[PDB]
Amino acid sequence: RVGLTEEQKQEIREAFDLFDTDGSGTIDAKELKVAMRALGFEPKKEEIKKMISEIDKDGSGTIDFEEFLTMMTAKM
Repeated sequence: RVGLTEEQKQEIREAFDLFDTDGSGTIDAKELKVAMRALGFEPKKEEIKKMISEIDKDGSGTIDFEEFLTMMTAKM
């Protein structure tokens, strides 16, 4: 079923915090690339850029918790 129960939201928050290794408050594009490598992805510049742009409503090169949460809500 599509949905984020509190437990999933907690997991997403923990993951977010971890991926924000810098502790910037936002995951930098590079940290997101590292995260995607941790997720076992194969980055491709154009796809990465476009996906990042879609998620990056406001975070301007970084991804805020809410933006990351939105991504996670969409992708699961």
